[PDB]
Amino acid sequence: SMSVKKPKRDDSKDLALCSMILTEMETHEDAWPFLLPVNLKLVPGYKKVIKKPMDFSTIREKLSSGQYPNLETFALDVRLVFDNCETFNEDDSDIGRAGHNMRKYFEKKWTDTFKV
Ligand SMILES: CC(=O)c1cc(-c2ccccn2)c2cc(N3CCOCC3)ccn12
Repeated sequence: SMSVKKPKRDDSKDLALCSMILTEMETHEDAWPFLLPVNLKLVPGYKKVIKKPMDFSTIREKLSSGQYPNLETFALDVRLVFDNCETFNEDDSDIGRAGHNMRKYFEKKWTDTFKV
């Protein structure tokens, strides 16, 4: 509360650590469905069904331009890429499998870096 804080966490490396994490996502073999915005002209249903499209290049533009105020906001956009993927793709498809694989990959790094 007012004049009563928890001990200050060093948050000065978070930008760099999120960039590193995102670079590891971008270069994974199964990232290809997520690297660019889905082409809303070319994919029927996407625009109406997916209320908040998201992708790695958009995440990278946001991060590099100071648009995440904190860690939580960066991890919300990352998860949204996979939440979207699940909403739109069957689990038993190449892209649905990529999505599951990339979330797992993300969450491990996310825990190793900021939890453990
Ligand atoms: C993320 C997602 O749902 C997605 C990502 C792709 C994609 C990204 C890069 C290159 C090729 N495909 C894609 C492609 C889709 N289609 C391919 C063309 O036929 C219509 C469906 C449907 C959904 N998607």
